Amino acid sequence: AAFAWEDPFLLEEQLTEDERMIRDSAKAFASDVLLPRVETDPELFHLMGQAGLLGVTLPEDYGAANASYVAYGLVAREVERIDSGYRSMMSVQSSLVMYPIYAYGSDEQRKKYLPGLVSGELIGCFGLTEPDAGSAGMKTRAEKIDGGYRLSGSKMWISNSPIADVFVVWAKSAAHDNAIRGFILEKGMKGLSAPKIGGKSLRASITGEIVMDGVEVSEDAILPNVSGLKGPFGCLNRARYGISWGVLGAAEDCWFRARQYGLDRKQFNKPLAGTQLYQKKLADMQTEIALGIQASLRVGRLFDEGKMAPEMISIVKRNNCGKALDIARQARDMHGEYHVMRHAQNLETVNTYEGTHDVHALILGRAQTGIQAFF
Amino acid sequence: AAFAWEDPFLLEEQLTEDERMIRDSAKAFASDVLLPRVEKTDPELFHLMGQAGLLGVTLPEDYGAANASYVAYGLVAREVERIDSGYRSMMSVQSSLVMYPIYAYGSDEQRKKYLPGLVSGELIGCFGLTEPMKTRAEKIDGGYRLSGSKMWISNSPIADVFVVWAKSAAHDNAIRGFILEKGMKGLSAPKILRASITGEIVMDGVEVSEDAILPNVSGLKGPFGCLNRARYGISWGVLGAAEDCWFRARQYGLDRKQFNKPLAGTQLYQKKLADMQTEIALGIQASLRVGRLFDEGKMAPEMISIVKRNNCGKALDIARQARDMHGGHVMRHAQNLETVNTYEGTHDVHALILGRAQTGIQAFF
Amino acid sequence: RAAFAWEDPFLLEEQLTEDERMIRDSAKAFASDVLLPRVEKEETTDPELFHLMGQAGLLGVTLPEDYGAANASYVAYGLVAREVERIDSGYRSMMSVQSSLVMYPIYAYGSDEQRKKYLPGLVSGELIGCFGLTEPDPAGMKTRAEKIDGGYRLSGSKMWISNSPIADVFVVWAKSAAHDNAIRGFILEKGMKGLSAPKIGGLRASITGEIVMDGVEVSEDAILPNVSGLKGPFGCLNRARYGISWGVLGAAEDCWFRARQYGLDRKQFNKPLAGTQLYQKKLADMQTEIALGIQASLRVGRLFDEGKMAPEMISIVKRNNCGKALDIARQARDMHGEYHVMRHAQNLETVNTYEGTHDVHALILGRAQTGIQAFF
Amino acid sequence: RAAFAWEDPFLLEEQLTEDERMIRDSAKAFASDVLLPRVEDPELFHLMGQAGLLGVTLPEDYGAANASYVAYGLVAREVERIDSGYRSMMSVQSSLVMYPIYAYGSDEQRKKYLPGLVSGELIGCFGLTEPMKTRAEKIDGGYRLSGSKMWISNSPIADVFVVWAKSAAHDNAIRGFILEKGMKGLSAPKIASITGEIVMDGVEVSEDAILPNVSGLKGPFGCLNRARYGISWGVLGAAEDCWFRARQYGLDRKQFNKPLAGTQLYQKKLADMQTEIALGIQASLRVGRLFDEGKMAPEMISIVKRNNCGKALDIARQARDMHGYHVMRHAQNLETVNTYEGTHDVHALILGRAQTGIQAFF
Repeated sequence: AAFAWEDPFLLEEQLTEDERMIRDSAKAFASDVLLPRVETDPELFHLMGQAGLLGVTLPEDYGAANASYVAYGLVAREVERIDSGYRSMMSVQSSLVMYPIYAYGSDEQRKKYLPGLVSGELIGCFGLTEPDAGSAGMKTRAEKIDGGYRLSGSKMWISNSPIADVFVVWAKSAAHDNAIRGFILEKGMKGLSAPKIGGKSLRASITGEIVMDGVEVSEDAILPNVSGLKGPFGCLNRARYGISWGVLGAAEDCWFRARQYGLDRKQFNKPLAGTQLYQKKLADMQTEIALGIQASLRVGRLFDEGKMAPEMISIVKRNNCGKALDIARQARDMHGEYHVMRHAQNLETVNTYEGTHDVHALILGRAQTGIQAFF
Repeated sequence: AAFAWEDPFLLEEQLTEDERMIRDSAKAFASDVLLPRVEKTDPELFHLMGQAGLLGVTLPEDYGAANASYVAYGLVAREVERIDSGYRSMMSVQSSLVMYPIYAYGSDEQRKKYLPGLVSGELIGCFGLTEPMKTRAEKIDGGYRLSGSKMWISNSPIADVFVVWAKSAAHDNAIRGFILEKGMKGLSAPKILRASITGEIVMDGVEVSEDAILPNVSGLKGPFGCLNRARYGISWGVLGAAEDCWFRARQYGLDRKQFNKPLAGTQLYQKKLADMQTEIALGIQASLRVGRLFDEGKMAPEMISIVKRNNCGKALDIARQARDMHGGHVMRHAQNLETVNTYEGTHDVHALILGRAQTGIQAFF
Repeated sequence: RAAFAWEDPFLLEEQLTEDERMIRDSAKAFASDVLLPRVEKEETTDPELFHLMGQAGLLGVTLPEDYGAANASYVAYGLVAREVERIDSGYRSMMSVQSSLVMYPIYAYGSDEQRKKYLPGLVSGELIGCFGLTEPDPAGMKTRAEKIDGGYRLSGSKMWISNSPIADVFVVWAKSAAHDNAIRGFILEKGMKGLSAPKIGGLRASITGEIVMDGVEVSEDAILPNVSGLKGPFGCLNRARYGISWGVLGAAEDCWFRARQYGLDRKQFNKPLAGTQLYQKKLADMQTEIALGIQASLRVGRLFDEGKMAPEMISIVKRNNCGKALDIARQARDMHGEYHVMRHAQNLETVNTYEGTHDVHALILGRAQTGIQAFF
Repeated sequence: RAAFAWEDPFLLEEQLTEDERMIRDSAKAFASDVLLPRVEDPELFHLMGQAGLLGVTLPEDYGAANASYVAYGLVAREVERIDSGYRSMMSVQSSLVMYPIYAYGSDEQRKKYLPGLVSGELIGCFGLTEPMKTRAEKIDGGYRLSGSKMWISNSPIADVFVVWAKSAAHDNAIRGFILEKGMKGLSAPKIASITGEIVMDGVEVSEDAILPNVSGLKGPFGCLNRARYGISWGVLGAAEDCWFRARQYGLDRKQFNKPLAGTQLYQKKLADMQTEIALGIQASLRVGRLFDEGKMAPEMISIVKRNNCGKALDIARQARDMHGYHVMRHAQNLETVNTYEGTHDVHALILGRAQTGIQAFF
């Protein structure tokens, strides 16, 4: 019976036609547009959007693909296959910016921003973390004023803020009894600045601040349909879901390169991949990627059924980032060449962010036992 | 949203209603019948399993079988090995190594004669392949004469039915399957995990009629199909033992105090619990997918190497980790899984199978 | 090229004194001639084996010749454990208890009267001893010693005590009322009136029990004069753990050698198992980890003799060597895709657990680096 | 009770001689004054040489320190503690160039070349690996060498070239030859150190350019054996640096109002780092002592090179993963170091063959 080593459990037959088509467009884009680059740009967002690869889960009313969370996962996978930096562009734009505008925003808000964000003509950022640390009891405040709000505070380490047109900012809103509310800020607004931050960590990325020096907005700039940490965390959860898929694509790329390198490199008149030690490693890569894909797929399906719980995402994010990083390192060690080293460097960064390996462990730990072990 | 830590990915909602019933049935049996035995080798236990309807669950209702999925076969293995691997081992042999070749490769006569007795558990089978192949079957007037000795055969000393593989001279020395019965002349089966017995199959010119050969299979493909199905069952079964270990380690950690805090309130303990949950959840989705592929008629043996190698390894790691968490049933499971990781076949052999399927080069020698 | 012994990669043999090598050969002869025939035939308590070890001179090797002890180094003590656990952990456990938990405190903390009375019999193995610290509940110890006219009266219950039911000599730790409830050591004997040692319900050559003291009255000379506080018993434990760090290397080596020899004898595809890359890599790890473990235990042994041992050192070798040894026995077990490997592997699981777990020793080391306790 | 130094658990300090401790402290001061500002150049060879850190095991007759192999290791450790590139400079210069000149060379070859290599006024490189095809034809009054070596560390800045070639008339036996920068057929195009080729287009040398006291792979292998030994010591230095950084970082960053290093998970990792580093140090130390006793066997080097490179790389990786600049640098360095001079698996198969008598390479 037929066995596809590159697709052990036949993912291909678990996908809809739309999912396969949308992945194909993602793969063509990655090979034709992303790959030549790897062998930060606002035009690259516009290219991604025009390819229809931004906010794929959003309604056609905004020029989106109206696709499943599974399809979103497939897209991340095809893109991070090229580079995690490119996948990161999509995590921010789609899960951190368009999702909260769509899910928590008004129809006026949906109509103004989403079409521009989907196309990549508008660039967005997500302002939650503040200079203090990872400490949430945030200091950014939104004072109620005649006809709206006045925002004061600083967001720090914000992805794409120095090139953002759209700012989704979380702040304790006076007038909501200090509840955390989401606000949409635009680039030209008075007292709003997004300075870049120094230092070299991923490709195609830029980090900066959001400085709000008494930024005045009307009342329709607040996101009406959400309150509390539930809001930003919903975004983070969806980003992590996409990441759990993306790292599988980079993992695969390392696996395929490790395999091909071992077929191409000869020693004692046989390919390296003709030896047990080498084959054993290829077998472990194949296995872990196959397990990871089935888990993320399952989570995507639950997403679409509306039965996703954030703890599920902790499992696939922690497992897949861990396993993908291990695969990238093993692939690296099997050589001695560049692309495998690049994915590996990327995955070290990816494994760190959006909750560390150990933090997701303790989240799952608390969910099993009812006891928190964070402190 | 609701989260079930014991079923993170909601396996319960991926199963058919038929699958849910058979699992509930398997769960009731393991609890009402198996667990008391282990907590307080038997031909009567076969009859009990058969009477509970848990043997050859994938077989047609024509033989008194459940006519269920390969997924349902896995769920049964999982509920049974949850008590002990020995009880699951009984099923592996009977269902996948004995009933499967008789049904899949056999004639209507052979199906009608043997399967009902095997399904009910009134009849016991064994699988004769491995030797100390040299076993040969000479063509004789009106049938065959079998000579040779099979070794390390599960349940052979208590078996009524013998599925024996032999090079048939009447075919171009090709590997054929033959059904031998306990009362036959040249046939003897000397004895050599819980509820298990191994022995030999000694054939001193055992003469059988022409109706005793399985007509519809030839070559190593025949016995291999049986092993593959047994390995599929095992990949599901070890997850049940894995779960039992995970659940016990969790509960022990809630019950046992150290420094006026439960063990399970500590980071090191929780990380280990998180790993258990993760690997079992990954292993289940994998076995489930392979099971679904079985039913679609799309199983490739290399798929089984993936889930068998992975789930046996990860299940062994979990049982080992759970054992170490009992510092100061888990010992039973942990010891059992060490045996299970070893047989049909080892971790490294399945790795080299996958290695060869990826590269086109065999690395066994 | 230059000579290489795969069986001894770093030439331990040239790091040992002649006396250390002689006592090891002695331990090795005892293990093969007396212990090895036993493991090949289990759940039987046999008090005479203590006498056999003692007569072979393997009990209290670090102790003075005045008691008939070998007056050997702590390195030699380690070598003996290794030669002994190589056969079975239970037999090494006999010596840990007898030498480090019973003879060490009587010798180190006891009077000359106590040294003279108890040590010679314990060295020869005519007396069996046990060590009483742990209670069902070590600072909030409930076992107490009331001051009474002419001595002490001990009452309380010790739990999980090795060899207590076959023991003649009892080293018991208790809160002494007359010493403002400070923890003191007492030597109790088998015949005393309120003393019993019931076996507990449910390793080889090991027997566990309680020490029940129902008002056991002893004279004033039964207390260990030269020690107070937990420093005392903790000092005995540390020496036992040092011995284990060596011992597990013996069981690990036994597994390493059996996995190697099995791979040479068993053929597959008309080639030896040990001719394949995967099998040899496993052999490579065993050799590597055993050789590191030995240099570590040896160094600590040398620091013991210089009087420069610190307990954290022992946490390092005990945790590492128990862990690495268990992994070797497991890998050896799994490579036998049979009886002796399986026996060692089961033993090392228990050994890894007792006398401080892997995680416990990590947090001891963690605390020693950071000054922050992470236990609770 | 007795004192415990978590930074030095088995008291390495008390296992070293006075000379070894002094040479270590001198190496440490050098690395700190000179190397550390750089990580935060042909002249750098001269600086190292003036510090007396090149060819540390060699006789004082060449201006060398005449120290032990333990000291050589200690120096590598202090140097790689800053950066692996700088240790690699010493590995080549000391073990791949000066050693074969000293061990396999004529007295004339020693007197001519060694003082300059010791001082760092001369730079050497080691020519064995190719893209054996390099040959040395017998010619009237000497030899003619033809071929190209690739991935040779420091070849484009080298004054001295130790090249191995199949020498016709020996017959095609591997012999060692000393080549100089100014020579006719010699060119070294480039491809914290620098690699290039050694292109030999019929380079003609006299009969005194051959290393007389060696033949066969024993020659080049003795050199690699010594470099790898140095490496097994050096990576322990990058490893410690990562460990100390991980610890100090865990003490400095608070989370949930407690330092990270106050948690069990963080502490377990520190215990693993501490433990593996202590084991690696005791091993490399034992091997150094065996070198000095003249009892080194190459399989010993396989054990420590493979183990310490593997274990240091894991420590570096774990340290990086714990930083939720210098740790990232070491980690990238150690991955290359674990790759070169024999991979982990090759040393496993080297040890495997020595146990079984069976080769599993093919």
